[PDB]
This record gives sequence, structure tokens and C-alpha cells, in this order.
Amino acid sequence: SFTIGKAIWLLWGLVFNNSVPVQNPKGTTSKIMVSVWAFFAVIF
Amino acid sequence: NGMIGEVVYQRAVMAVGSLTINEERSEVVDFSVPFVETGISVMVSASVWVMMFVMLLIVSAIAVFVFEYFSFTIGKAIWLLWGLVFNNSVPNPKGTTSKIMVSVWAFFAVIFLASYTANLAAFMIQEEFVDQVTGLSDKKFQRPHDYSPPFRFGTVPNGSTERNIRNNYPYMHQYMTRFNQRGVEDALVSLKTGKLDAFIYDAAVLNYKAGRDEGCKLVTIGSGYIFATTGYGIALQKGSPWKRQIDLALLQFVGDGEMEELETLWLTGICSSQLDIDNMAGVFYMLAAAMALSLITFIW
Amino acid sequence: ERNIRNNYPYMHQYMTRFNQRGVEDALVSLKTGKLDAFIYDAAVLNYKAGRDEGCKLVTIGSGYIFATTGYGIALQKGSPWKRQIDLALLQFVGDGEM
Amino acid sequence: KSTLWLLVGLSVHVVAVMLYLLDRFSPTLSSAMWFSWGVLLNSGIGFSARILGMVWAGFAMIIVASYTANLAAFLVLDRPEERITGINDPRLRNPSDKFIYATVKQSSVDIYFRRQVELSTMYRHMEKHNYESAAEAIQAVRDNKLHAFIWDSAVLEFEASQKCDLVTTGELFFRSGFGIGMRKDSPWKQNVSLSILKSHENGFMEDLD
Amino acid sequence: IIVASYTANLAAFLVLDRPEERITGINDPRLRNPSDKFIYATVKQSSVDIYFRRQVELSTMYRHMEKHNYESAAEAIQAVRDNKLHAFIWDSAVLEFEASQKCDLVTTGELFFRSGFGIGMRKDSPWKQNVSLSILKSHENGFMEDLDKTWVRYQETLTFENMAGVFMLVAGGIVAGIFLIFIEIAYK
Amino acid sequence: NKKEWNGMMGELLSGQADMIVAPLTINNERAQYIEFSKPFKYQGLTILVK
Amino acid sequence: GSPRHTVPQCCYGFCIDLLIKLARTMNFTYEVHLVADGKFGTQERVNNS
Ligand SMILES: *[C@@H]1O[C@H](CO)[C@@H](O[C@@H]2O[C@H](CO)[C@@H](O)[C@H](O)[C@H]2NC(C)=O)[C@H](O)[C@H]1NC(C)=O
Ligand SMILES: *[C@@H]1O[C@H](CO)[C@@H](O[C@@H]2O[C@H](CO)[C@@H](O)[C@H](O)[C@H]2NC(C)=O)[C@H](O)[C@H]1NC(C)=O
Ligand SMILES: *[C@@H]1O[C@H](CO)[C@@H](O[C@@H]2O[C@H](CO)[C@@H](O)[C@H](O)[C@H]2NC(C)=O)[C@H](O)[C@H]1NC(C)=O
Ligand SMILES: *[C@@H]1O[C@H](CO)[C@@H](O)[C@H](O)[C@H]1NC(C)=O
Ligand SMILES: *[C@@H]1O[C@H](CO)[C@@H](O)[C@H](O)[C@H]1NC(C)=O
Ligand SMILES: *[C@@H]1O[C@H](CO)[C@@H](O)[C@H](O)[C@H]1NC(C)=O
Repeated sequence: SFTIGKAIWLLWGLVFNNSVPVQNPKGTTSKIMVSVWAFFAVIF
Repeated sequence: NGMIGEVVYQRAVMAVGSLTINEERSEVVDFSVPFVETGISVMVSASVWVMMFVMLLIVSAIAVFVFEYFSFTIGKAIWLLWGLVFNNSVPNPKGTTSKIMVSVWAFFAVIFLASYTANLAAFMIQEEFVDQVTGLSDKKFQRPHDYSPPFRFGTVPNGSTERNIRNNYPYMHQYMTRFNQRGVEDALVSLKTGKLDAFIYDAAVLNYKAGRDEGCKLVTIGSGYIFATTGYGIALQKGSPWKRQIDLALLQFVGDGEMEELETLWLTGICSSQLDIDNMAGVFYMLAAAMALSLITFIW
Repeated sequence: ERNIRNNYPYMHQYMTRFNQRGVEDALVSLKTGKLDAFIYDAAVLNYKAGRDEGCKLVTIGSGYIFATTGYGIALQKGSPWKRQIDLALLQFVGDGEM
Repeated sequence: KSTLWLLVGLSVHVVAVMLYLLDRFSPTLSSAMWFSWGVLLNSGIGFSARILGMVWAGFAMIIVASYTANLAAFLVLDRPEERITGINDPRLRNPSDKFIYATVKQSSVDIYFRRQVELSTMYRHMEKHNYESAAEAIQAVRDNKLHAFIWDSAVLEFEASQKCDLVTTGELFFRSGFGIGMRKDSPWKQNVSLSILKSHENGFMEDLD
Repeated sequence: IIVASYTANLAAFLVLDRPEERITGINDPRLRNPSDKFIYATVKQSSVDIYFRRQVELSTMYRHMEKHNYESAAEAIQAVRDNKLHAFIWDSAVLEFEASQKCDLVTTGELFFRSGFGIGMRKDSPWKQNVSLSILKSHENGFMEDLDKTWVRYQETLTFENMAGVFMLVAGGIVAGIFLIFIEIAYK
Repeated sequence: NKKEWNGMMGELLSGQADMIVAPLTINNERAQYIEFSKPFKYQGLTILVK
Repeated sequence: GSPRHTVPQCCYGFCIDLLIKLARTMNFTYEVHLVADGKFGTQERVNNS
């Protein structure tokens, strides 16, 4: 309801292993893409 | 025969070329002082977790104490606590002392995993020199049927090393009788091409070929620890007046390091891959322990 | 000093305030802090920095923006030893004994 | 000048299957399934199966720590070993045709190595590939038809400034000098060296630099 | 980027920075021209003194050690054990045996002047031929290695680096947290 | 200015000793003076530190 | 493999300007040519003499 266009917010707010509450995602494709970007952030 | 037959029958005065020194050669003729150390060799191919467990119980007990001060994370603080150790996005603390204590615990976990990365970097520092066989006293050196591959060994033909075998173990000479060879570089090829498993020779040529091997895939055993431990010299005829002068000249050649200089001139001091299968084996053992704990909990 | 007088006369007059006595004197003056730099021959200071206690005093580069000269053997104008000494030094270069 | 990760992927799919089976055995479906989808990378997830989850999360962090470890071992321990490190390279002391290196045909380095009989073998390796001009060696080494060349340091560093695909090594030897080629006793013998010394004392050599 | 810098400077602070606690041989330029900080010596009136008196190029070490060369070897070992000295020149297997005794004794990497021990003898005398032949007779069998088994061959992470002070600080923070529990009691 | 020996060599050449059975170092000067056996021990120089 | 036919060309660089400094310095002029074959020259038996 609030992370509609705010994907940049949850995205860049979880690059850095932050432990900061953002939103619980319901989109499974969004969850897989978040897992891909977070794996790349770990190796980054 | 050979150089000994030339020296004893006096068609040659001495032999400057390299030769092993043993008993009956010293019985028939004389030898100088040694100049190189040449034996033989065989060319082949928790408490921290306990004290952090105790402090984890301390943190969980003080979290229960803050709950007793002031809605279901009483004993569930251990699971969420040990998950925030690993930062897993565990599916919220409310007490201020609990938040500060769990934060100090989490910072302690972060610096402990940073020290674990330091442990990993120190593990990256460590370069190993693995040794399969560590001496002539190996139990491989009794029977190739005692172990599951029947290996092959051998020496140079008609050598003095064969005489040392025959005066040490004639049964080893009988095993070498089925395992003979002809050429030194042919023995090198047979080691490289799998036709030969091990080779027994003095440390001189083996260390010399260790300084020129393409890849250094063949390493001997140690540096002459539990081995024959003899030297090379110059054979002279009995009654030679040159003997004392040659000995003093060799001692002067040692005493300035010019012998060492010629050793350095005629030797060569030479001689990515992820590997975690020991720690992966620990991973498999601990997941077997985890399914064993599940088998314990399967009583209900 | 004469080469500086040919090259930098005003800076020679600044260095007139900055004179000293000895090689170890300038060494101690650089170790303490009463001196900021020093100008001398190349390989002498290279050897003295190669034996420096802890490699404290450092040169500038490896001799690139400098006078580009060397050391030799002085003989009088007319000595017949000149060609022999020259050929012998060339022989000592040619075998790598230098 | 990966597969073990696939084994870990098979293992974590086995972990997910046994998480679903033991969560069924814990007296929900898509909850435990997508939970197993979200555990293994510490993804955002907003009690007997939780034991397997917590122990396997410990496994997953020690796995990614080992990944940090072997990437650090992959990039720190792999220093560039393509450096020949001067004349003392044992691959050149006993050379082969694997390292093709030579010098200029009819050059001073040929006589310099011909006098040094202790460097005969490299000489005998380099006598069969000598080149007429140095630019032949330049074009050959730029197109990888060579592997090394023996030359003065200043010209090679100058050409490395000209061509950034060139590498100079660490060692230095035969500290010699270039001067002006001269005849015998001549009235234009002394004053030429005097003028060169006049160029060395002032900043004219600095201007040439 | 703070915790990345933390990981970087801890790897710089306790992993790669291994100090030169040893000398790594005689080719140390700090020992080619030493000072009072590096007091190395050997046995006074010994064969090492003769071998270094022969060395015309290392007379600096000869002049340096001769102010500090000691009478017996074991007293010099005890003196450098009390750190009165800094290094000791000796043959190999003796120091290897002493390191096998106590693990505070460290050898070096450079192994030079591979000399030999034999039997001291007279001039021309009939107790030399068969005796040396018997020595060579005992070389071929393992009686040499039997005597090595008597004396020569027979020898005799943990994370307490910077987390000990952190352990003490968290243990004091437990007491401070109990004090903050008393503060929360004072809140009511 | 008359050079002599001492120690084990001194007790040897005086007749007080007849054979040195010891870890005795083999060198050039003693071989100019006395005789040696064939060596039993082979070892090099090293540096003991703490 | 071809006849020689040495032609005048433009030449410049480092030692060129050094020689120009020499001719400007000392009272002489010069005449620039080049070697017929670009070799340093080693001492060797030619097939006769
Ligand atoms: C090892 O000793 C044997 C002794 O039998 C020798 O064998 C000789 O080998 C050559 C090889 O061509 C033959 O021509 C001779 O007839 C053999 N002689 C004898 C007496 O057998 C030889 O000294 C050594 N063997 C090899 C092949 O090196
Ligand atoms: C070399 O250079 C000098 C430049 O001075 C030439 O001229 C001589 O210079 C000196 C003083 O430096 C005078 O005393 C002479 O009288 C000059 N020579 C003549 C011929 O007048 C000199 O000629 C040049 N030649 C050499 C090699 O001496
Ligand atoms: C060298 O100059 C000449 C012109 O003067 C040209 O080359 C000539 O071409 C013919 C072709 O067979 C050959 O005889 C020789 O190569 C040259 N002969 C003469 C007349 O010199 C050409 O302009 C120049 N060559 C190069 C390579 O630049
Ligand atoms: C040395 O050994 C031989 C062996 O026959 C013997 O005859 C001789 O007497 C011995 N000499 C001694 C006793 O030194
Ligand atoms: C060169 O020498 C001549 C005399 O031979 C003189 O007349 C002329 O001025 C000199 N030129 C220069 C460049 O000094
Ligand atoms: C000319 O000399 C070379 C080098 O000695 C030789 O190889 C060649 O055969 C000679 N030419 C003829 C025509 O023989």
C-alpha cells in the first residue's frame, strides 16, 4: 500500500545488511528479484 | 669393474667424479673428506562457543527478567536472538534494557564474525607442504599387498644403493627384483606416466631434479632425517701422497663458502584453488547431528 | 658547491646560511629535525639509505632529475697509463666483475 | 601481459524438502514452502521446523563466510606470476621454445654474451632467432611472436610510455653508458667531451630530459 | 562502509602484520652492521670463532661478538633465555634438540656451512684405520638411527587477541544493565 | 711469540689425552696438525632466537 | 634484395639536437647521413681475406 512506487526505498534500504524494517513483500517475482539483488549485494 | 676397476688396477689414479662411499670401497682404496651431505630419499608424488553459549543464556535470562519487569517472546528470545546473530530476517523487542543488551550482543556477534573472517584470512595465509610417506619406517615399505594398491619401487641398476639394500634387507632386494628398471630419466618418466610409484636414490640428483622439474609434481621425503646420511668424496689409491693436500684443499674450499658458492651455482632453489571439504565434511557431520536431534524430538 | 654556484647562485647564497661540517653531521641533523634535506652524490646516499636503521631517511626517486655523472680515475695529461686503465675498467665492466 | 555451490544448492533443496516434511510433522503449506524459499539467502521474512531453520541459517552464514574466504584466497594469493624477474628466471636458465626470446643480430649484446661463456646456453637459445632491427622485435613482441627482449631501461620505459601493453621487469644489470663514437687522435676529440661535460654541469641535460 | 573499514583494518591489524620476531639468517642488514639493540654472539674460544676469523669480509661481526662471546654454551642459552643476548650461532641438531626440549627456542631459515663431526685423533697411530672403518660399518645399519631414537629423533582458532577487552567491557555492561534495571524501577 | 694449543687439543698433544670422542668440529687447521676420522654427524650453522 | 639508392629524408630527435647543440657550441658544421645497413657491427670473418 506504500511500497508501490517506493521499490527504490526497500531496495537500497536492504543492500547493506541493515536490519531496518521496510515492508513484507507479497510479490513472489519481487521476492526472487530481491534475492538476486541481495546475493549480488553480498558479493559486492 | 668400472672406476673401481680402473683405480685398483691402477690405470687411473683417482676419480674426481661423484661416487657414493661405502664399506668395502674404503677397504680396497682410500677416500678423502666429504664435501656434500648426501644420504638417501624416496621420490614420490570449542571453548569460545561454550562461553558464548553461557553469555547467551545470561542475555536470555536478563531478557526474561525484563519481561518479569514488564507478548510471547519469553523463551522465544533465544531463537530470535541467535537468528539476529546471523541476521536472517527472522519472522521486535520492547524493553529498553533488553534492546540495549541485545544490541551489544549483536555487535559482539558482528565483531566475532569479523574475527572469523580474520581466521579465514589467516587460513588463506597458510600454505601447506603435504607429506604422504614420512620415512623409511613406513608400513608401506614392508609389502605392497598390505595396502590396497600394489605399488612399484626401484633403484638404479648395479648401484651401491642395491648393495645397501642387500646388506639391510635381501627380501627388499627380492621385491625390487620384480620391480627393476634401467634408466634414471626413464624412471622419472615411469614416475610421471604412472608406471612407477616411488623411487629410491641419494638426495643429490633428486634435489637437483627438484630444482628443474616442470611443475614440481614429484617431491622426495623430507631433507635427510631418518635416512642413510653419508657423503660424497674423492677415491684415492692407498699410499697416495696427494691425500693430505687434497683434504686440506677441500677444507679450505669449505672454509670460505666457495664449496657453497659452487653448490649455489649448480643447484636451483625452487619449490585460486578453493578447498573446503574438511569444513564441508564438518558441515555434513553437523547436519547429521541436526537430523539426529530431529530424531530425538520425533518421540512425540 | 661549485656546481650549484654555476647553476643556482641565489640558492647558493641561501645555502650559505645552511652550511655544515660532516656527512654524519648532516646525518644527525636529518635524524633530529634541524635539517630538512641534503644534496650529495647518488650512490653514496643510496648505500647509506640501504644501511639505514629502519630505512628512515629516504631519497627522491631513483636518480632521475639529477646531474647524470659518474666517478673516474684522474691522471695527468700525458701519462701512458690512461689507455691501459681505460681498457682494464672496460674489461671489469665486460665480465660483470664490477 | 560454483560446482560446490551447486552441491550446496542441492543440499538446500533437500533442506527445504525436510523443512516442509518436518513442519507437517510438527503438531502452513505455502507458509513453510515460501519460508524455505526465503531463509537460505537471509531474505526478508516478515516450532520444531524453526530448529532446522536456525541451524541451517548458521550453516548458510558459514557458507557465505567461506565464500568470502575463497574469493579472498582467489584474488590475494593469485598475484601475477607472469613476471620473469630478470635474468635469474629458471625457465630461462634452462630455456625451451616455450619462451621465445632473442636479441638484435650483430649487436653488442651478442659479443657480451659470447664472452660470458657461463651464459652460453641462453646464447645458444638466442643465436637461432636474432633479428636485424629492434623494431622487428617490437612488432613481434606486440603481436606475441616473442616473449622477452634484452635492452636498455630508458628506451624500454620510453616505449612503454608510447605503448601501454609493455611490461618491464625488476632486475637491472650491465650498468653501462652511451657516449659519442669517436675516431683516433683528432683535433675534434677533447672539445667534444668538454662540451658534453658542459651539458652535464648545467641544466641542458635536464632540458634533454 | 564503516564495517567494511572495520574488517579491513582488523585484517591489517592482526592477520598479515606478522613482525620479524626472528632474524631469518645471517643476511640481515641490521646484523651486517649491528648496534647495541642486537646482541648476538657465540661460544668464546670455539670453532665458530675460528671460522669467522677466517672470514675477511665479516670482521664487523667478529668485532661485535668478541665483546660478548661466552664461555659455555648452556649459560649463553640461559642468558638469551633471560634475554641478555639476542641471537646465538650454533650447529643445527643441538638447537633442534633444545627446541624439542622447550618450545621457546627458535631456529632460523638460512642453513649454511654444513660441517661435520668426527672423532678427534692423533698422528699416525694404529687406532685409526679399523676405528673409522667401524664408524662406516655403523653408518650402513640403523644403529645411527637407533642412537637418534635415543636422543635426536625423540622430541619432548582460539581468539584471545582483542575480544578479551570486549569480553570484560560486556561483563561490565551486564552490571551497568542491572543498574539500568534499577533506573527502570526508579521510573515507576 | 710461540703459538700453542689448549683445551682438548692441549690435553691431547701433551699426552694427557689420546683420542677425542666428542662432537668435535672438523676444520682445516687441526687437519694440518692432527688427523681426523670419517665424520659421523653432518649439520650446518643456524641462529637461536627467542 | 633491392638496389640501395640512398635518398635524402627528414631526420630528427634526441642526438640530432645534441649534435646541433655541438655545432652551435664549437666552431664547426656537420653533414648528416646514415648507415647503409642498420646494424651495430660485430667482428666476424668475412668469406675471404
Ligand atoms: C648390470 O649388471 C649386469 C650383470 O649381469 C650387466 O649386464 C650386462 O648388460 C649388457 C647390456 O647390453 C649386456 O650386453 C651384457 O652382456 C651384460 N653382462 C652381463 C655379465 O650380464 C650390466 O653391467 C648391468 N646391466 C645393465 C643392462 O645395465
Ligand atoms: C678546443 O677548444 C678551444 C676553445 O677555447 C679552442 O681554442 C683555443 O682556446 C684556448 C683557450 O681556451 C686558447 O688559448 C687557444 O689559443 C685556442 N686555440 C687556437 C687555435 O687559437 C681550441 O682550438 C680547440 N682545439 C683543441 C683540441 O685544443
Ligand atoms: C626507394 O626508392 C625508390 C625510388 O627511387 C623506390 O623503390 C624502387 O622500386 C623498385 C621496384 O622493383 C626496386 O628496383 C627498388 O625497390 C627501388 N629502386 C630504386 C630505383 O631505388 C621506392 O620509392 C623506395 N622504396 C621504399 C621501400 O620506400
Ligand atoms: C685391523 O683389522 C684387521 C682385520 O684383519 C686386523 O688384522 C688388524 O690386526 C686390525 N688392526 C688393529 C688391531 O688396529
Ligand atoms: C670560426 O673560426 C673562424 C676562423 O677560422 C672565425 O673567423 C669565425 O668567426 C669562427 N666562427 C664562430 C662560429 O665562432
Ligand atoms: C661464408 O662463411 C660462413 C661462416 O663461416 C659459412 O657458413 C659459409 O658457408 C661461407 N660461404 C660459403 C660460400 O661457403
